[PDB]
Amino acid sequence: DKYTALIHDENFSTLTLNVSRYPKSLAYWEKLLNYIVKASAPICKSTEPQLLKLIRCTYSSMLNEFPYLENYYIDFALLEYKLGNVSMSHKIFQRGLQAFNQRSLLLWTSYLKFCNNVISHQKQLFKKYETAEEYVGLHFFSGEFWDLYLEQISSRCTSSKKYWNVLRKILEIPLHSFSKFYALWLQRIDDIMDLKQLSQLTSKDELLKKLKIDINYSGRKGPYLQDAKKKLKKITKEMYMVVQYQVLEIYSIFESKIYINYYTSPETLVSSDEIETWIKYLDYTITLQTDSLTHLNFQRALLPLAHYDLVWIKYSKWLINSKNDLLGAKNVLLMGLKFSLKKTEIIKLLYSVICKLNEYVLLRNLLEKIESSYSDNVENVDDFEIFWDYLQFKTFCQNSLYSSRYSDSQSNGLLNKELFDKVWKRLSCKEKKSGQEILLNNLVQFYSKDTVEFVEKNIFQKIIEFGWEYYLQNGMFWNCYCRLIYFDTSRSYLDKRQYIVRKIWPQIDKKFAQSVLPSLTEFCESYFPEEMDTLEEMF
Amino acid sequence: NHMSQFIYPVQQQPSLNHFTDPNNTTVFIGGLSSLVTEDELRAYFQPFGTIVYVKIPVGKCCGFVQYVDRLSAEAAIAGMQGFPIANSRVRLSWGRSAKQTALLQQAMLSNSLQVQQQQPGLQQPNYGYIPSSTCEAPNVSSTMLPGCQILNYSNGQQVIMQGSEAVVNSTNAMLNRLEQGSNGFMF
Amino acid sequence: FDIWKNLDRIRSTKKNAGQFIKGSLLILPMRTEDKQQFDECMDELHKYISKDILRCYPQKEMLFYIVLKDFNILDSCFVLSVLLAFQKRLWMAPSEKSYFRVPKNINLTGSFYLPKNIETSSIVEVGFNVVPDFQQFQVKACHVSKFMNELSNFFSQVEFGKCEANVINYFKREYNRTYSQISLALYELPLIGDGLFDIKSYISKTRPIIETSKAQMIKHISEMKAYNE
Amino acid sequence: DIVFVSPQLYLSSQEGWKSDSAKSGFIPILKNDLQRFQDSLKHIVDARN
Amino acid sequence: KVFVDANRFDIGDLVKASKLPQRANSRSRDETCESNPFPRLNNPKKLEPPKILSQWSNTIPKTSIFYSV
Amino acid sequence: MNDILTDYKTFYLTHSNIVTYESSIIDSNTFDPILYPELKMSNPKYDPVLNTTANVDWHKKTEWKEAGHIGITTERPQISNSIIECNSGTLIQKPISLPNFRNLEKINQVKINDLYTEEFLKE
Repeated sequence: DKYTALIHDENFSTLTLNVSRYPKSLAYWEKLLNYIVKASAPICKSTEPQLLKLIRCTYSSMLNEFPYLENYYIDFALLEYKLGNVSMSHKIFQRGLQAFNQRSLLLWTSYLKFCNNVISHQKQLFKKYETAEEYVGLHFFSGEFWDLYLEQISSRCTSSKKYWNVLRKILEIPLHSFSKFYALWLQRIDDIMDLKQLSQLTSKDELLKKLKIDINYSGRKGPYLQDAKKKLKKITKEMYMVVQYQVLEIYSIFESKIYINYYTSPETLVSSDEIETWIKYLDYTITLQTDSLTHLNFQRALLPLAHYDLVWIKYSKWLINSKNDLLGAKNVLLMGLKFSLKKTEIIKLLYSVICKLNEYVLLRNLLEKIESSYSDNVENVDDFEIFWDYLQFKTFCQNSLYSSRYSDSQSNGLLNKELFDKVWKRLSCKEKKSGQEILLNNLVQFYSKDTVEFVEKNIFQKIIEFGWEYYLQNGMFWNCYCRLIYFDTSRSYLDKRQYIVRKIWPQIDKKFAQSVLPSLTEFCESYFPEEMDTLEEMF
Repeated sequence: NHMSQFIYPVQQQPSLNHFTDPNNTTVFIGGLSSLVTEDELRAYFQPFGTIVYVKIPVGKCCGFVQYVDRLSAEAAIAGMQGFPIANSRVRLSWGRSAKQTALLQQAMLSNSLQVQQQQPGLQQPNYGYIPSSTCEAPNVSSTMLPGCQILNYSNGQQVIMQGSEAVVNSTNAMLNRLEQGSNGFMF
Repeated sequence: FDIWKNLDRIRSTKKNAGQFIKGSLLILPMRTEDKQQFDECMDELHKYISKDILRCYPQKEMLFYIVLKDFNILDSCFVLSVLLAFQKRLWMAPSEKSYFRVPKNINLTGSFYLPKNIETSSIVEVGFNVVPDFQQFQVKACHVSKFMNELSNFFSQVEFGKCEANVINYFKREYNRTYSQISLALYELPLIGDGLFDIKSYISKTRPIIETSKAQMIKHISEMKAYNE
Repeated sequence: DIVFVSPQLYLSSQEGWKSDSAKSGFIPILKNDLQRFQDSLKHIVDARN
Repeated sequence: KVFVDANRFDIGDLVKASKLPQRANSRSRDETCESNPFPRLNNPKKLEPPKILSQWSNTIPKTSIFYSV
Repeated sequence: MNDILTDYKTFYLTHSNIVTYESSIIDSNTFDPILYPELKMSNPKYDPVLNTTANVDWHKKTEWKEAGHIGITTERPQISNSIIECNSGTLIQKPISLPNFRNLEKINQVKINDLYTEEFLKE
């Protein structure tokens, strides 16, 4: 049969194994799919169910890897529709609309187009359009959406009330094509043959008050109605003034600069000017203070570049401050963890959002998740920002868990059997791992008796005994080992300076001096001008 | 069927001054104290983006700065407006650079033309650059993936930014700037 | 700041808080590290709620789903005030260990779920909710007595009903899925290099154009130098 | 006939990287190639070790 | 697979039988992302400006805010 | 400022705990030592102000007058009562009132205080 003839082919094995080896390419997915479709080409109900199960699972498994592909949710829906079950088509349209958080123009337009044919019960059908309207209605290109909706009223509705009702709303929206709908409005004003039909525009009171025209007027009506059409066309000309201004600004500044409105792939790069125009377009949209159009223009901006973390951070910021919604910001950063490749800034800002939200079990859980990613070695990671952001928020947790061991009530932040072994394992790698001194500088921050003794003996002493060359040639090491003794509150000045000079300094080897002197002079120049000479005589 | 219902809108050009120039970067910062150095002003305008600096006039109590990208410039104008430097509320807006300033001042005496010349563009595609981003310090073979910042500028050399080393370098200079800043060496 | 006197006070002034809302469903998930600590608090909580109005669904792979349905407003005032304080107590005052007594200087925070169909300040609805068919509400930091008043004023407005029977099972499905995705996302974090991307062809494609984008930058630096000086 | 594989769950050391039934994110591969597939990833694991 | 409308599923098969008898006298579906990897290399035209009514064409703001080339 | 905020964020995470933390937010104003430095970093004048009346006084603010173009304050026409917030399902109840406008005379009026010319070139 055709199925087994497809399995034993070499191209299926090669294309498949490429996909499973390289998941995020999307080039191998689309070849695997385009091939398995073409093998099935008489795709109608006759073809055997094993093959349909494979091709279907191939679509559904591809759309999970790339949650933004509009033409593929559409295409898989159409496959299910040609195959003869519309319920599966509905469901996976719902799935695509849910992947975009209910705002994508193409899935709503291509969805409702499908919905016109397969759904009776006019009321529900219109509820689909009212649901689409409150989401994607204000999209700059959404006019063609409205062209559907108006097209569906005039065919369905005998009353014509709802057509005036909706078209009146379309007049106030700064779409890309506003003029198309202004022509329909002006024409429908032109076709009004009676005073009674002017109540369709607005009610009886606002016409007699604002424009001072009466529907009940009794007399020679014709010239009065001709005056009324002029008085009605003037204000529509004014609405045309405002909305034209807005559209021409939005196009002339932003929308004209945006050349790519679609997702492409995780391997796509976008131009810098396009980034800049998305940023400024989002600031402008925020300034308009229209929440629907604001979330829309974030989700609109999000699919062109989803993988940077750039628009994710901002879209968490405007929602954490302007709207003052902290949970919504957490949820934005969580959905940003999936698409964004860099993930470091999002996970730092996410640690902060979770801290302020006062969910500690969720943050500590997520630290367990990120340490489980590396197989419980975060200390061996190449990229330092992950280990550092992990280590300081981990510290903030174990301060709360375990009561402080040390006198003066100082919590033990970075000195603990769990974390100090992590730090020391990070330090034992020396030149190979990047962080180094940054991790060391924060070991000087304790400022007490017990902890200056602890950090004195357990690192700065052992590191001398093992005698590693990288840490001894370094001036930051000796500078920090001076600043650790020098800021102690237990020591007086005499034993402090005498301890630094009589012990700390002579432990430096004279061959290291050339590297050690510049950084260790900066400590002595500021704090110890008196003993500056005995420093120079040593080296 | 001669005339048509719709046309594309045609619109006039606004004379090209330094206020209508979409490429303008340099921000004129007026109302300074003239007790301030230029390295202090750099400290103010550094975090908003990478700077190609121009000059601070002497005795004129107004300076100006120039960034690489306009997004950083606007982020600096909106970021600092009315922000006191040495107890003087600062008033800053758009302004040109030094050479175009010379070309203007020669015209101010002779009151002839004052024909502006807009700043040069970046010839835009660029897929590697992310505007309003700084390389905090200086072998790199990267993946060139979208999330990371591929190219960048140096305080005039285009450098490839290593995402791992950039954070540890920036934090290193951060912890140095505190110790030198407290004792008076850096300001 | 004791829950019983405050619950009687809200019994008095709430204008008929006794009756239960039709088709009423409330879902609060929570995670606790100590199962032995939470099992006794919930066990002591089931005494007055008669197990029909409140049910605890554990999820094992610690995460508990707290489902509270067919409830009067005065009942949710009681339960949410118990649980939201028990969640903070582990970090705040582990020595307290009195379930119904809220220790001083603890502000109640958290989030709860309601069905997407509800018909309508400390308690706020969030924009951009994750779980598709449901809506989550934030409770901003508040004193307990303030929380009773805000919540009692909140459930007076909401009028909702007509939910499918097993919907809780749908909530489990969605909620487990969303965090499965972010866990799978954190497991993709270290392996970004070369593992799933096929970087060889990607570098072969992007390197020549990135070199040109660099040439245009080193061109723009000189082209700007000629403009400034 | 066909096995369903999750290279993410496999490289992350998690248990369920494969199953016979269709699940949301897995890629269908030929069963005999499964062993072969493991080979293709081993060097990646070898880089992490 | 979507906007070409000849190669679709719902409307795809019908267009073939809708082709005229063609008595006397393309965009295949197989395309992938691998073609046109960078959508902008001097390829695209910028988006066409929004139209305007011929009647009210004098309503337009006279001058732009910025200098276009 | 970025330096004190970042270094103090790290210092606070390392040397403090939660019991000290959650007691440290008044909540009259929104302030947290973990999160607030992250919002305040590039913004010197950031004020965490929660007010509903900023909605009433809106559109007279310079951020509204310059939005898509900075330094240049245009006066932009707008419809006083705008329907684009109300869904079309909620419009069919009552007939929609006629649009009330504002700022419609100033469409061509675009003003700039030129701060480069008059305080520098003019001296």
